[PDB]
Amino acid sequence: MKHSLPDLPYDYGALEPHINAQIMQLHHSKHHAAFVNNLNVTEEKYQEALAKGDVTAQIALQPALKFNGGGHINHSIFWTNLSPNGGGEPKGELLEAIKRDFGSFDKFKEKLTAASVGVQGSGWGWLGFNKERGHLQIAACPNQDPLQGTTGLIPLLGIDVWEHAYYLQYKNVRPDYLKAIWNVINWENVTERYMACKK
Amino acid sequence: MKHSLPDLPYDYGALEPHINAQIMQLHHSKHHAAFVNNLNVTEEKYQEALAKGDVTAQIALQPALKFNGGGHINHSIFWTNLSPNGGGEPKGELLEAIKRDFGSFDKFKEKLTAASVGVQGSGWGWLGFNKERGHLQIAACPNQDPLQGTTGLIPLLGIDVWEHAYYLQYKNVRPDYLKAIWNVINWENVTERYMACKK
Ligand SMILES: [Mn+2]
Ligand SMILES: [Mn+2]
Repeated sequence: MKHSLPDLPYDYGALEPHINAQIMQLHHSKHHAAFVNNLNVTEEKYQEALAKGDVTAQIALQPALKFNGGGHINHSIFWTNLSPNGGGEPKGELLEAIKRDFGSFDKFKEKLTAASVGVQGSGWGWLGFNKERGHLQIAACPNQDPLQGTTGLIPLLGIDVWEHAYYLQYKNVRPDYLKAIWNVINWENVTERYMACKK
Repeated sequence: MKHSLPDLPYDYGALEPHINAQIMQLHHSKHHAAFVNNLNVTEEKYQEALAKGDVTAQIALQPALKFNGGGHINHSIFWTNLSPNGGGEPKGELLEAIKRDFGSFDKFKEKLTAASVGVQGSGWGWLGFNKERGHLQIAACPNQDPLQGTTGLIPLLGIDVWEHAYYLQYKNVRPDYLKAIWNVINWENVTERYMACKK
């Protein structure tokens, strides 16, 4: 089983005017592509070190594995969290849970925006599901640290706040990026991930 | 392979009165044993995750691997750094390097003691060799984080400043433990590690 770069499910310009084609092309075809390849390189190095019982080599490889492995996990989710058919508000059981756990959909938006804007440096904001508590939970992660691998929460919706995700279009003004991205959220996909947690 | 607890190179009471037999027996047969057992469990989980390509599981296993893997690496070195015939000062090229890089043996002791006393929480102090710079270097490490795996420095002499290493005998007074341990340093072993660094 070798990881592979997934195709983007839509045209590079499908998210205009909210996210321009230049960002989408660079973010997918350059940034994500590097993560998959570097993840595969690290896994092959780790397999060799593991078979030899070289614990020092295993530990030295952990930063590259989390960085590149998280990069592959996060971006693969991110593309599915967006869609030209997205935007608006969710419906059904997910909307009920958002209202129950955050008060309202608008309050949820404020909390996830605050967590995403609040990331100092590189990282991600996540809406997740806490399996043990059986409810939604917002968390932020640094760099490419993935939500489930580092927190156990199941990712539902991720907002990439790496500068490369918005800088070409919005420059330093990250809040302008957060406003635009709500128009392309694929709530159908987020619902599928949420419903997969409930049985 | 499967990691195994190495035999101690001497009796548990060989370091009296500086480190008592109760500490040595607990530290080796309980603390270190747990690291080996848990390290083997974590390595087996990682092998399974690698074959399935489960990157999330790999990343979730990193804390146990570094903690237990570092514990096995670190403690195995610590036992060899001590000897009932130890103490005093080194000789030959190692003493020359200590004088060159730290000024004198006494100044080296002050610096490594300060770094070891300066550890806030659990961790380790290390004298290492920087291969790229070709000289000695003092560093501190948190928890069981190993020197080479996390810094690239080759370990020469390690001082375990975890509370379990000295609390039974010295209680909260870590400086008394740090002073006593110099009497049992196996400079012969540290010298072997140093010469292994040089061609
Ligand atoms: Mn990105
Ligand atoms: Mn210890």
